Amino acid sequence: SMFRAKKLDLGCFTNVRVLRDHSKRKAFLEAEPERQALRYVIRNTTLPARTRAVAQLQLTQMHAYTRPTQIRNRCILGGKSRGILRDFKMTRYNFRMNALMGNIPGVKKASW
Amino acid sequence: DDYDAPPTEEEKAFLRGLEQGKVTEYVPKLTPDTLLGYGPPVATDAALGKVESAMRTMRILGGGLPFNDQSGVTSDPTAIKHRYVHEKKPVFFSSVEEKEWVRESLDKFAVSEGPEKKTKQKILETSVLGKYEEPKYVESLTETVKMVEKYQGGTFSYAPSDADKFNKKLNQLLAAGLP
Amino acid sequence: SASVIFSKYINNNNNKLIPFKIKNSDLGRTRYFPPISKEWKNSIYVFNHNNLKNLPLFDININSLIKDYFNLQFKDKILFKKKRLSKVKVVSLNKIYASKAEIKHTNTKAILTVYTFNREKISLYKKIKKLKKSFYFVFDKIISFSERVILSGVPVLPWITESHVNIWRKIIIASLYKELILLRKYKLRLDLNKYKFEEKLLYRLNNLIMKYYNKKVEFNIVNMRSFLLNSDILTKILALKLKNRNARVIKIMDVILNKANLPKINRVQEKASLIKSVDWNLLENKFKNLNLSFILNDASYAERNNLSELLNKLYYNVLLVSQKGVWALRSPAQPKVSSFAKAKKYAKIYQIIFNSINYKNMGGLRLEIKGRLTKRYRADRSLFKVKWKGGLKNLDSSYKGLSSVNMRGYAKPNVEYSIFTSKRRIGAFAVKGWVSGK
Amino acid sequence: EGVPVPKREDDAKLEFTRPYNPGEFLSEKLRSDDLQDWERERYERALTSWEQTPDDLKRGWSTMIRDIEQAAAPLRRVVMPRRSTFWYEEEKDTDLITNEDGEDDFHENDIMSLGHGKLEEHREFREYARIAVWEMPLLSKYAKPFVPPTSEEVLRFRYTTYMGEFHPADRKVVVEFC
Amino acid sequence: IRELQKEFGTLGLEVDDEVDDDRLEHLAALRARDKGAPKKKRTAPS
Amino acid sequence: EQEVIMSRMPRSLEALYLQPLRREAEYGVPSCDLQLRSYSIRNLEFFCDFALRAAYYLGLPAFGPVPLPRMIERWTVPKSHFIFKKSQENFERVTLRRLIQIKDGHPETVQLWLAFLQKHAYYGIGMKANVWEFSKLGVSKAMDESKSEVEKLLETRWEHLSHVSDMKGVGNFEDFLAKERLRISGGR
Amino acid sequence: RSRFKNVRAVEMGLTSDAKIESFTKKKFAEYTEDEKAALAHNYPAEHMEAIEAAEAAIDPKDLTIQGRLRVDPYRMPYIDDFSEIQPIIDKRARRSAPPSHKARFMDVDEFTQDLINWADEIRRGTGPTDGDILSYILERSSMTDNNLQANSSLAPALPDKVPGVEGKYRNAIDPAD
RNA sequence: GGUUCGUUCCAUGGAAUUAACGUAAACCCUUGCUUUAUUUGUAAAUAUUAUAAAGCAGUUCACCUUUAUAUAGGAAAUGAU
Ligand SMILES: [K+]
Ligand SMILES: [K+]
Ligand SMILES: [Mg+2]
Ligand SMILES: [Mg+2]
Ligand SMILES: [Mg+2]
Repeated sequence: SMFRAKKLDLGCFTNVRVLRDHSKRKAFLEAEPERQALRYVIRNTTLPARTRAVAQLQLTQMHAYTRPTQIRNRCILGGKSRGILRDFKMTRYNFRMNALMGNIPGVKKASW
Repeated sequence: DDYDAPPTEEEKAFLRGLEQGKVTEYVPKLTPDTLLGYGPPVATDAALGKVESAMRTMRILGGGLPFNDQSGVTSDPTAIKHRYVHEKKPVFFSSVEEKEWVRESLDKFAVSEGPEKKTKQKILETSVLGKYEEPKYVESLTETVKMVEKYQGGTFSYAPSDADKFNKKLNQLLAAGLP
Repeated sequence: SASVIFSKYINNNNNKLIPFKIKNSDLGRTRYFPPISKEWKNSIYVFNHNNLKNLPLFDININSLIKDYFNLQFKDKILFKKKRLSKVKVVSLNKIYASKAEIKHTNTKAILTVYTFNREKISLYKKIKKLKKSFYFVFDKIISFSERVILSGVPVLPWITESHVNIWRKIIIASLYKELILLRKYKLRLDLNKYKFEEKLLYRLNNLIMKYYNKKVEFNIVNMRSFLLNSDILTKILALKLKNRNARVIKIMDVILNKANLPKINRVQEKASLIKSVDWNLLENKFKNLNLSFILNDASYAERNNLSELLNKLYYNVLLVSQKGVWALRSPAQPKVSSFAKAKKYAKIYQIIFNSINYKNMGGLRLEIKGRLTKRYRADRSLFKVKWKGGLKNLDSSYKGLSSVNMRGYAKPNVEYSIFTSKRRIGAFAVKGWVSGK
Repeated sequence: EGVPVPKREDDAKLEFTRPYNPGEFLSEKLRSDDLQDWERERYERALTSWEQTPDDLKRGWSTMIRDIEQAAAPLRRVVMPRRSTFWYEEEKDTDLITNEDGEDDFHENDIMSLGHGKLEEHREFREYARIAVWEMPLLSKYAKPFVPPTSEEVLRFRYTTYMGEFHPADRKVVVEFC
Repeated sequence: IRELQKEFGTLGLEVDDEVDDDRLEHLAALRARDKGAPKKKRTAPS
Repeated sequence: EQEVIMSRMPRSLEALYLQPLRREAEYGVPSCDLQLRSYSIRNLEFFCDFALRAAYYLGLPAFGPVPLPRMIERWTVPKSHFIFKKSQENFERVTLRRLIQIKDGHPETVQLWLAFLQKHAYYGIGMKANVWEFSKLGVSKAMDESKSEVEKLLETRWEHLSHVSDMKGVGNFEDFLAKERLRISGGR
Repeated sequence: RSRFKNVRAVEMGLTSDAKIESFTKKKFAEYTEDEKAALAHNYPAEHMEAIEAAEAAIDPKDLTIQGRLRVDPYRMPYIDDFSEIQPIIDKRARRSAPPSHKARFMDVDEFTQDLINWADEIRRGTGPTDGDILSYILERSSMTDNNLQANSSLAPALPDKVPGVEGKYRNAIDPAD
């Protein structure tokens, strides 16, 4: 909740989980170097055993929004998360209807 | 009695000039200056390529808009005044005519005639001269800080600010794991 | 000497020489290549695909932004219109109808195309044109009658300052207030309709749309004469008509179809096929050896060496007066133009360009309405009406047998399909519309 | 706050409520209600000139404004919509209501949208043909001939450009020497 | 549209928000038949 | 006051109705590799001829257009937004591309060519050029000695940028460009 | 070695190099002093500098060894100098001045002054004519921009009778109804 | 009533004449051929794999059989292709 911006900054299809996944992408952008350091100290077997156990405990106290595995692409037209095409940021269905209308550049009905 | 006379031949001939258009002139003009700003920002030995990489660095500071010297001279003075006054960031004008249009359209709004000296040197240093910081070679592996700089300095993925967030946390862990 | 590495890129010279072969097989005429911007709304290719995944969404934001920009109108307090208070939502059709935008992207700018049907000018221009011509002739006399009296003594000048001109202007307004307002009421309403297509107001909209693509946007607004030559404009007019509770659905469709005139056609010749025969007039079959050496080396006719003479016998030259063999040029601030630009006659040029354009004439029309369109406020079954006039077929291929280029892999190049969704007080309904070109 | 209420406090107050003549107009202005002292002399001197005019000229002015009133008569007439009208069926703006006669007829002066795409495609061909005939020849005045590399030119650098695009791979420089 | 109304509102131009104007008209109809939303409670249930 | 019968039209106008002429390369060393791309062919096939003409006037011997293997991305999506999976349909996005290779061309003249194509670029086409140039050893010295030469050519171009004295919104100059170049390119 | 083939040059009899020159001087001869002067008298200076530079760039020896005819589907279907900008077949020209962001619509007071200033502008060559009142409703500005004739983005209109469209339609609705 | 892969085509009916959609045609891949282009693909090369833009091609010609004389069909590794 503390990561949810008090002023909406989304211009696409807004949703409960769309706004929740956008707040996770910004939290990780600010903590990637700091999170990449803890992951580097945990794997460096040359550092003291205490330095690795400390860096290992701090990485557990990080907020869930900071974890990059939480990020899941969603549809910018329907807010779904299942069947999203990375090249278009939409579900397989929305891609079809827009591809036939000509809204997606270059796409073409395949026949061969 | 409500009758509207059809358009006369004189009126029709007048509408054509507006809708269809008239026979205007066209003066061919092509010099390296008219092409300057569109060239390839390559770091070649030819000065033409280096002068284009220094202009590309001015467009990045000015907002990042392409070089368009053929699509008018208009702009948004309200947004250029805020960026120039309240944000204190540079502004890039594709032509002198676009600079004078922002002046005469804002009530007593003055812009600087070119950048400052310190800003001209910062541009030529990295974009043209390309003065870098050679990542030194680390022999021993136990040198954590010296080895991290080696990697951070050998990739444009880590920006000067990202390398700070990393080193801040790193130094905090190394110091917190000692007797 | 030369560098060693410079020689490592010279030995690798296995280039295949251009043979300049002669054609011994008859060639047919190429297909009709329809415009490229009509396949996808955005005619774009970017090497970094991060500038391409948001266009489908910006299309909706820009469309709603252009729709509201052409609907701009003065505040009733600016023209002294005396707004009649009515909470009811007005449904005005005499406005500018815009279609979905088509953008031509580059790495420098974007050209935005939108077909408009200006119905507000059809009424404003005629209304203001009713003002008798004497109004302007009589007004000119008040300017001379008032200068000989107010700006003069006993019944521009050096002893006439500007302070007196101010008082002299209010006297004319004091007597012609109720009249100058009427003229100003129609003058501004017409100019606003005129500036929407000019840079006086299009430069403000560009600043709004420039925030999406990050490039200066050039406009290519096309003016449509009839609202039936575009499905986007057609499906919206019919939609605004059906939104009224008392709208006669089946009747509003017939009045629109009745306005769609189809060209006279011979159903036999129209459906008759084409026999495959060599066209010896084509520039490819005329000269089977395109090399100027053989063509000009007195092949058949003598002293046609001049390349200009050869081209004049193949293309329609505009500079020539007689139309062949004569380019007599006169021999011994104003606009910089040639001394014969006015002599040039583009009479047959227009006939060549527009004859090389297919799908010009309207030859098909189909309207479909579906949804809740009843009159009473209750749960009732859906409704679906269909009306059509003409055919949506591609004649050049279905009958003549010529090869066509289908858009997006499946769609026909001559049909335009658009859908408009609205809602009554009882539910939603859609209006689908097709329009084909012969 | 609360349930929204309408905004009916919108109206433009007309300056003059009735047609004033130069005499009556100046009288109300010279009434000394709100005006500068030195400015009151200008209106005063103006009123003296008007009253000095003969009655015949004053009569002409009065009849002149009535001629303009009749000239603007057909412009403020409330046109009645046609019985079976199509565009003014529910138009509440009496200003745009016209006869509607011959407003939808086709004068054979326009092609379909699909045709306008092939027409604009020609205007672009001429724009390029105009450039290839008048601007291209000027490129030869600034061209330079190729000279083979000397013996000191041992390196061969490569720089990749995207022609006005920002691509992360436009920063690599490839060199190859023997 | 709000930023479009403010860009051209300085010239005396007006454009109706058919989207928001429709939302407000529907909410008014609900209150006419006593179907509107209740009063937002701002205290714990007690 | 006399009529002169012109024998022919200007060569600039006649050359517009002939196949684009090509200069002959003496050595045949590639100096540029322009790769054009688009989802259509009529704009790509046209601009290819327009580019070969500009290379002839600049004295650059061009080779092409070479049709490179078209790139085909395929997607198979269900026609329905729900259970009906037994019926799907195939989509694709074919990328048609060409290659114009220039040989024995002056480095600077190759840039005027690439500058001319970007100013008059055709809509719907992407471009990527690889420029090759020979140079001597000791590049560090060369790039420093060429500072005064570039400082003169920029004398009249500094008027483009303007900022308040001691711009504070930029902060760390090098970090600004790094994070602003990402915003301009959208992530990278 | 060359880039092309001489197979098409030996048939016409251009084996010798001297014989190739006789084919250019006789068929690709440059403009004479008279033609040059006569050609420079009709075109402006800027249009002539592009012709003098073309005849120097395109050498006649290339047109003889590789000069071919254009049969691609993008060639122009007619010959023309393309010197000027035509009304219909060319994109609308943009030769006007930029607008004024500080200018606003004219009120009742400013509207009259502009109308008066127009009565004097036309009364400087009775009263306004048809060509004057018509140029006042469509070409006179209504804003405080000093009568600016902005450059419009409206595509050029088509002829009053589009070839291929005219001569095929009959009005279904009769005005007498 | 015939014929056709086919409401295809022909003939005919003391009622027919026509329009739209599907169908057909056309389209994409593939096949032979012509021209174009030769890099990042090709040993060489006078151009022949590959790459890919456009154009041509079929049941076309030959042979056999054939109703109401109107519309056609057959033969399938030993006619051409
Ligand atoms: K090679
Ligand atoms: K092949
Ligand atoms: Mg309730
Ligand atoms: Mg029958
Ligand atoms: Mg089929």
